[PDB]
Amino acid sequence: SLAKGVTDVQLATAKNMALGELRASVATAPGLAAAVGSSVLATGKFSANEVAAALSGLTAADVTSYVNAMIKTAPTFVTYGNLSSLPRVDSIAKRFA
Amino acid sequence: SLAKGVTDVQLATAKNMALGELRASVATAPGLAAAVGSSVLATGKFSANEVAAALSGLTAADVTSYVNAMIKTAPTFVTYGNLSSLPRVDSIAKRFA
Amino acid sequence: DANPFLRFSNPRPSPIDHTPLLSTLPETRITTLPNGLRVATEAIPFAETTTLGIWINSGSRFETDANNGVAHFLEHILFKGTKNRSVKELEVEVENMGGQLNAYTGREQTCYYAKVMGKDVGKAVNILSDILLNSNLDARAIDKERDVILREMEEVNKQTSELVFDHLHATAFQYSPLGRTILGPVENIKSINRDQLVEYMKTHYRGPRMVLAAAGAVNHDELVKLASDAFGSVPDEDAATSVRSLLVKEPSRFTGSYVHDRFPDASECCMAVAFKGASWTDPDSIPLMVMQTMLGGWDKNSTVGKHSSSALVQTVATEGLADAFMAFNTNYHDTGLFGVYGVTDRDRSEDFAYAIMSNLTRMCFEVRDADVARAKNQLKASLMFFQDSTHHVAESIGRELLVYGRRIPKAEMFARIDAVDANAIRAVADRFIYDQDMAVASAGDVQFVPDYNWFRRRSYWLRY
Amino acid sequence: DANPFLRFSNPRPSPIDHTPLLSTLPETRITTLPNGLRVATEAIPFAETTTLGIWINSGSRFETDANNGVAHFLEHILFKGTKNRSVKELEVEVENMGGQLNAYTGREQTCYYAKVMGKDVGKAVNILSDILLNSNLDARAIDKERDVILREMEEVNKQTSELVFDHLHATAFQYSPLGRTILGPVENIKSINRDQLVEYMKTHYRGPRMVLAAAGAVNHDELVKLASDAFGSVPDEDAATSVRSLLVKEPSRFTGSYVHDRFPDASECCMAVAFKGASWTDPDSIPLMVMQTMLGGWDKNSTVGKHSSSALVQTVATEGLADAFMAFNTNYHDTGLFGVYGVTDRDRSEDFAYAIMSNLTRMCFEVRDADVARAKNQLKASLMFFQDSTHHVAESIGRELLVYGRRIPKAEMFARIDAVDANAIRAVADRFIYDQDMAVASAGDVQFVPDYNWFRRRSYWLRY
Ligand SMILES: [Zn+2]
Ligand SMILES: [Zn+2]
Repeated sequence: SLAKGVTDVQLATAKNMALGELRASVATAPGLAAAVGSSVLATGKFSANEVAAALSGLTAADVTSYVNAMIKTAPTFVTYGNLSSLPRVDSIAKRFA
Repeated sequence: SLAKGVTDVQLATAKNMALGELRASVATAPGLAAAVGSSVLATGKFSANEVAAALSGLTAADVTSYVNAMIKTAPTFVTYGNLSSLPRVDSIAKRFA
Repeated sequence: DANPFLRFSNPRPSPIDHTPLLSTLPETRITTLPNGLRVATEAIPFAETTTLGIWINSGSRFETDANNGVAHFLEHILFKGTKNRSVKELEVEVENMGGQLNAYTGREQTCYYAKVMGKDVGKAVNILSDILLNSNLDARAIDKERDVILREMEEVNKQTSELVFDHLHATAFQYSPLGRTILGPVENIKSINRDQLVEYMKTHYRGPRMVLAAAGAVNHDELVKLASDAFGSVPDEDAATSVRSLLVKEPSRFTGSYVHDRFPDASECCMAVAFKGASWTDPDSIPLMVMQTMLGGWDKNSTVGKHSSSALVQTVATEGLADAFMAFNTNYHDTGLFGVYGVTDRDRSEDFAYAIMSNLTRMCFEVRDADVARAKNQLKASLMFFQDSTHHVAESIGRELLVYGRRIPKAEMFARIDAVDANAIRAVADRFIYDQDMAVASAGDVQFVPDYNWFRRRSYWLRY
Repeated sequence: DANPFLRFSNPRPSPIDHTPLLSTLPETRITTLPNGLRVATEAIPFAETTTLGIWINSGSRFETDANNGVAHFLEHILFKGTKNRSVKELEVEVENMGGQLNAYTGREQTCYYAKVMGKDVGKAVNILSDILLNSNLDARAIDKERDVILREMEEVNKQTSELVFDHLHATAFQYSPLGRTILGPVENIKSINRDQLVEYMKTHYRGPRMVLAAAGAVNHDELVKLASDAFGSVPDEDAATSVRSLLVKEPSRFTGSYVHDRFPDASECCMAVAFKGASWTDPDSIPLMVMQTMLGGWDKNSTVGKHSSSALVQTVATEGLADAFMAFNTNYHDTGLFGVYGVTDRDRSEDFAYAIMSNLTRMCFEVRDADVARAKNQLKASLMFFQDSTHHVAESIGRELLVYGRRIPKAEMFARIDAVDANAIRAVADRFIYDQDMAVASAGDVQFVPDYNWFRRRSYWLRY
C-alpha cells in the first residue's frame, strides 16, 4: 500500500516526523558532536542543513518511485520465537514480485 | 545420483544392510517385544517376515521409481550452527526441481 | 613524563571558578497576566527546538481521602478527546507538528508539556490550552481506563524503587497529606467518576498556581499574546483558598518509624533509609545538595567504582555490598527527605545498612576540604549540564517559579554553592543527622534487615 | 489392597531355584584341530544372526619393555589390507555380508570377532583367517597410523576411568607384567616397525592359544570343516613358550601403594580403591562375584537410589556422596583386583572414601541372609541376561575356554553360586580385605583425597 501511493497528509506528517527526529538528534552538545563525527567519518563532511533541505524538498511522486524501486529489489526476511505457525518460504518472498 | 540408477551390487549391498539391521533389531527378547508392540500399535499386526520378504523382493526398478516419485514431492532443509555460508534458501529448494 | 600528555590535568581536587560561564547564559523574562498566570520564557539564540508547557502547584498532597487518585487519573483521561478535537484529530494535529505531549503528576507538582520545533509554538499553545480547558472527560473513557488500572493493581505491577519510596513516604509522613500515594487506593479507582475530576480541576487549576514556561526557540511577546488569547479565561484564586492557607491548614509531620514488605520467594532486597530533611525554602538546602553529591551513587555496570572519590561508593564497590545504590535529597514545601536508597540481597543487607549509617554519621565529625571542593565542582557541572537541554531549562523555570516564588539567577546559585565549606557541612549534618530519628523502608527478601533499634543506635557515636 | 494386583509379588527376599531354566539352554560342542586350535559352538534353536571370531590367549602382559604396545597396534594395522584382498576389496566384502568387524585387545586376552547373519558364516571364517594369517602390514599404513596415535598421545585424549584404572594397575602390579598399559609409551609407538609386529604374531598366535567360537545360527561340523580348511596353517606349540611356563617365569606381584594425578583446573575427582583379588581358577572367585553384586553400583540418573537394597548405594544416593560409582571384580591368570571406583567432587572425596572403606570392612562382620539371597538371585538373573545375546554367549565360550581350559555347564555355575552363604561371604571378606594393604589411584581434583595412612587405618576395627 506504500508502493500504491502516499496521500499528501501522510507525506507531510512523515516529513515533519523526520525533520523532528533530525533536529532533536543534534539539540544537545554530545549529540551534535556525535553527529558531526559520524558524518565526517562516513563521508568527509557534515551536511545537516542539506539533509533538512532534502527532507523538505521531497515530493510524493519521488517517495512512490523510491518504494517502487525498493520492492523490485530482493528483500530480507527474519523470524523469531517458538515458531509453530509459518507460511512456506517460497511464498514469503513472492508478494513483492 | 541415486535417482538416475542403482547398480545390482549396490542394491544387493543396501538390501543386505537393511536386512541385517532388521534381523538384528529383533534378535533380543526386549527388542522383539518392542517391535511387536510398536507394529501392533501402529498397524494392528506384526510380521517382520513380510518386511524381510519385501526387502528381498526389491529390484533396482522399484528403488529407482521410488526415488523418482520421492523427488517429485516437497523437500525439507534444516541448518544448525552459525550460517555464514548459507547460499540461498529459495534456490536450494529448486535444485531438485 | 610525557610533555604533551601530562600538562593541564592532575588528580588534586581544587576549587574551580565558574564565573566566566555566566557571560553567555540567557536571561529569563517573566510576565504576570491579570488572571494571575505567569508567562516565563528563556530564548536560546540558535535553538531549533522548543519545550513548552504548563506547571501547576498541585498534586496528590492537596486531595482528600475521598478523591485520592484523581490527579493521576486525570492524565489517563485528559488526552482522550476534548470538546473541540476528537482523539484522531488530536493525534493527527500533534503528529503534524512533529512532537510529543507528556505529563507528570507529583505529590506537589504537575506538568503537561510539549517538545516541538520552533515553528509550532502557537499550535502547541492552542493544543495545550484545548486539553487543559475544554476536555470531554467522557464516562466511557473513564470506564475504559478504570479496568486497566484495576488489572495493573491486582497484578502488583509496580517498580521496586517506587514501591519502596511509597512505603517510605507513607511511614515517614503518617497522618499528614504527604503520606498518600499519587496512585491512590483501589476503592477510589473502583468508585471514580467525572464529577470528582471536574471538581478537582475547578478547585485547583487556577491562575496564581499555574506557570506557562517555554525554553528554546521562543519569543517572549508572542508567547504573552498567545497565552492571553488562550489561557486568559482561567479562574482567579480566592485569598482564603491559596496554596499557603492549605499548607498551614494541613501541615506535614515526620515520625520516626520502620516498615518492611516481606515476600516469600523474592530475590532482591531493596531498602531506603531517610532522615527528615529540609524544605525548598530552607537555606540549608544547598549544603544538603552538596552532601548528596558527596555521597553520590553507583551501579555495578561500572568498573571504576573502586577509584571513586566518594568513600561510600568506594566501600560498596570494593566489598560488593549492593548491586546499585543512590543518595537522594527530596524537598517539599514545608519538609524534606535526605538519605540513601539501595538494592542488595538478604546476605549483604546488614553490611550495606551499616555502611549507610556509618557514612551518614561520619559527616558530622570528619569532613575534609578536598571532598567538599570536589562535590561543589561536580554539583556546578551537573547544573551546567541541565542548561544544555531545553526540556530541563523549561522544567527548572516552572519549578523555580512555583516553589521559590522567583527565578533564581545563575550567579546567585553559583555564589550560594561557593559559600559552602567543611564547617557548613559539619553543621548541617549535625542539625539533620546526629542522634535524630530516621525512617526505614524495605521490600523483598527482608528477613535479615535489622530492626528499628539497630538503626536508631547507629545515629550517634559513644566514642566521642 | 487390590486382590488382582497384590498377588504373587512381595519384597521379602527368598532363595529362588533356577533349575527349570536349564532344560531349554543349548549345549556346547568342542572339537580340537591337530594344531591344538579348539572350535566350540553353541546352537541357539531359532536364530538368524550369528557372531563368531578368534579368541587368543595373549595380550600386553606377554610383551617386553622393548615392544610394549605391539598388540594394540596390531588391531590398528590388521584391517588395512591382505595379500589376497586390497583395502577396497576387503571393504566391499565385509559390507556385502551386512555386518561388522570388531577387535578388542586386553592384558591377557585378545579378540577378533564378526557379527553376521546365519547365511554368511563361511565368508566370515574365510575373511577372519585371511585377516589373521595373510595380512600385508604395509609400512606406509604404519606411518599413517603412527601420526594419528602420536597426535592423540600429545593431546592427552583418554577416558577418565581408563586413566584411573591404568594408574591403578601400574601402581598395584609394579615390577610385574600386568603393570604395563595396553597402548604403551610414547617411545615404543614412535619406534615401531613391521618386524616387531611379525615376531609378536609368530611367537604368540600359535595353535593351542587360540579358540574359534561361534554362537547363534551355526552348524558345528560344517564350521569344523571350514576351520580345518582355513586355520590349518596355524603353527603349534613350542614347549618353551607355553602360557603356563610364561606365567611361571614372570609372575605378578601386588604392592600396597598410592598414586594420584593432580590437575590445576579439573571439575571432577575420580578415585579407585582396590584390594588384591582372586585369579580365574581360585574357588573363592564366585563369592567375590556375589560380593561385587552386594556392593552394586549407581549413577545420579536414577531417582530410586535411596530405595536400593545395597547399603553402599543407599548411603551414596541418600547423602549425595558421588555422581556415579560401580564396584568391580577383575580376575586374571594368577591374581586379580577387587574394589570400588567412583566419580565425585573435591568436597565429597573424604566422605565417599569413608563410605567405600566402611562398607568394605563391614562385610567381615555383618552379613545378612536376605542380602546374600538377593545378590545371588541378581547374579543368576544377570547370567541369564548374557544368554539372551549371541555376542555375550560367544564371548563367554571363548573366555571360559581360554581361562578355565573347559566350558563350564550352567548347572555347575548355578550350583557353585547356590553354595555361597553368609558365612562364606564373611570368610572371603576376612581373607581378602581385613587388615590388608590396598592400592589407591586418583585423578583430577584430588587435593582433598586422603593419603595412604588414612586408607590403611580403615581396613580394620579397633572396636572389636
Ligand atoms: Zn498513578
Ligand atoms: Zn588408540
